[PDB]
Amino acid sequence: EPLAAGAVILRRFAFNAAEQLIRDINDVASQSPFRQMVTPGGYTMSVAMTNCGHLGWTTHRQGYLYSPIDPQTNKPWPAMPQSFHNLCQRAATAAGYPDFQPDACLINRYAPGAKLCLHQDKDEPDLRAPIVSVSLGLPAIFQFGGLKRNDPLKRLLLEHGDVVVWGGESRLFYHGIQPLKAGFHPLTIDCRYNLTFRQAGK
DNA sequence: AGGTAAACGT
DNA sequence: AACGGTATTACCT
Ligand SMILES: [Fe+3]
Repeated sequence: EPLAAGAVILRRFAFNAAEQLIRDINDVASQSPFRQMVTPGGYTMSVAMTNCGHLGWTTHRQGYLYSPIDPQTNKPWPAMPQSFHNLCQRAATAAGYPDFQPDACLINRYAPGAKLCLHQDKDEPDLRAPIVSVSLGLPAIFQFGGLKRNDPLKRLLLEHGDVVVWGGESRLFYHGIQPLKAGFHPLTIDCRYNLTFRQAGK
């Protein structure tokens, strides 16, 4: 019944911290606005994204990249809010990763219908560090697979405040998000947000 | 030699 | 609509 080797779900872990997290998402986005990024192959992603911390994930003509600069504003990504950093540290510790030091937080916003096709997180050079993923707002179905794309999927509803952590043996597992169902949430109104914490540099 | 990118039909 | 083809290649370093 645990998610996977090295992976855990902490249901409602961030529920108490959620209102402050959402205030800080709005602050981050007031500086580096949400944008829907374009893949190298030229398709616009359905998820809108921004980043905070020292490195932000971005698409480019040439591929994917972690960059210290927001290519839309040409300014550094906003500093990682202390509320984000503290929640991440607490969740990582609860999940068995007490030494995790993230330097990058990708903020995803899902409107109805928005999805993330099954992929691997592998843009980070240090594979030893876990990924911490915080869900806020509307619920979504998270796919969590194996090392091969065709490995059987677990499908888990992620609700407001749920935190998922993966690392170690499951660090490179395929995962994704199924198209978001429309709904109402009193804190986010009509969307889902996700915070994904990584150590993207040295 | 390796790593990268991937988001339509059944 | 869950599953899997496609990158079975074309480019970089
Ligand atoms: Fe991911």
